[PDB]
Amino acid sequence: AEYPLPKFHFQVDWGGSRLGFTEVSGLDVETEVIEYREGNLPQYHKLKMPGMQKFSNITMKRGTFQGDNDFYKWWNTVALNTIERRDLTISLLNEKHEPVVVWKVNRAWPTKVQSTDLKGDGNEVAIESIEVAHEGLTIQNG
Amino acid sequence: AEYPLPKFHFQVDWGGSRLGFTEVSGLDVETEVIEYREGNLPQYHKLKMPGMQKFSNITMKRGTFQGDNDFYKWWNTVALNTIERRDLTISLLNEKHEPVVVWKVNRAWPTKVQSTDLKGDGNEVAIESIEVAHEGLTIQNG
Repeated sequence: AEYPLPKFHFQVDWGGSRLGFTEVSGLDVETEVIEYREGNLPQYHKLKMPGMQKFSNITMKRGTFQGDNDFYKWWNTVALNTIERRDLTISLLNEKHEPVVVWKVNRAWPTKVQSTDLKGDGNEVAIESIEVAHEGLTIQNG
Repeated sequence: AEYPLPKFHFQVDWGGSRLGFTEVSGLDVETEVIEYREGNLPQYHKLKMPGMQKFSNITMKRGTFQGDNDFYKWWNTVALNTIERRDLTISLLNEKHEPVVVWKVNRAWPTKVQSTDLKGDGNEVAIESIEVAHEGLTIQNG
């Protein structure tokens, strides 16, 4: 309550079987600026007012396990213009595992899935990524 | 020699005070073609010979200054079918501030004057234009 929070203890509800994600990025909101000026205004710069909103895609990365094929499962539910949409919840936890900051996403479906690359000299774990589109985002703190 | 001349150092004598313009275009001469063929000619295309002459109107553009109302002054000297006609001289200058190519224009009077347009978002100088009719043109080089 008095200390600033760290950024390494979180969880994601995505209607998937397993949990334990490595990276989650892309949480933004924006509004466009509209500008205006008429000829007789004594200042020689413009006036500004709000416009339309814009939201970003969300990226998630996790490690690969035997028997788990969930990213592909969700991506592959796509017909011509129909797909299975889900509600997404992201929460940041503190030392006593209590949800402190919550991000609520609306109508999210997977737009991209990327698998790992194979290197004969690579001493690292295999990681996979998913990219998701949505129609809304909301922040709740305290 | 082996090098030609550039196109950005010139002057205009027109009867007004200022002697600097930003654009001068319209310097042309032409003759019509007359065609002829009789029935028994062994070639099946026509013969060509010179006809009447034709000259073009001349356009000049310059920037706007406080206190200078000369284009309008010249245009506004028009009675029913009488107007003040002037001799026009255009010269392309050299390094020694002298003339190399001279265009002499005979019996010129202004047929059109256009002022600038006003834009609340325009970051440019205001420019005005004049269009002139004449009864002759002559070129002198060297």
